[PDB]
Amino acid sequence: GEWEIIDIGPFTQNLGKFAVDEENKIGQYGRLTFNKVIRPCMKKTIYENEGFREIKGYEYQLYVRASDKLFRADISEDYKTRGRKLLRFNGPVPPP
Amino acid sequence: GEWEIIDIGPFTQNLGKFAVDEENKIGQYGRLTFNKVIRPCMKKTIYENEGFREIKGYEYQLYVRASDKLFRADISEDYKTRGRKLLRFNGPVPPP
Repeated sequence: GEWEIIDIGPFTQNLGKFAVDEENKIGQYGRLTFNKVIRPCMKKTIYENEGFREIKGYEYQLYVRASDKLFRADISEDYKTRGRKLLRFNGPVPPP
Repeated sequence: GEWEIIDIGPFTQNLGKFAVDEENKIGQYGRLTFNKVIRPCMKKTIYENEGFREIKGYEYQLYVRASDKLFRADISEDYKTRGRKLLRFNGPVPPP
């Protein structure tokens, strides 16, 4: 459904932490140290159905600084169970 | 560095066409046929000096359907000259 830019407050930073933690479990970029999530941060709201406002979940697209390098991460969250998954983690990328 | 999501009106579509035209000149992605720019479309305002008012130009991050595949393209536009450049182009990427 809809997209919006969100600020980089505690909630967002904690999404970055989730992303680094999970990537660290995967191990493709070594041992990473979360530094910071930077602007911009995009949120997509995913609705359960056309015609209705029930929210199925969200996707977040982040730029996350870890171990002095900048990466892109995409994170899904289920509205109901609050489960999050790391959909993509890529970099180093150039600064936005 | 300041961001906003913009709609995919004729202006934006024309940016898509420019991206495909330019990529076609470059030839690193084959011979492409522009179809459509889809949501979401992010516009960055680029200031001459960060924290200060004067606008140097803009950057547009697009999702562009060409030849039935989806690519990511970033386009800069200079505020004073209106010159545009294709900063990058890649894909195929999964739908946002």
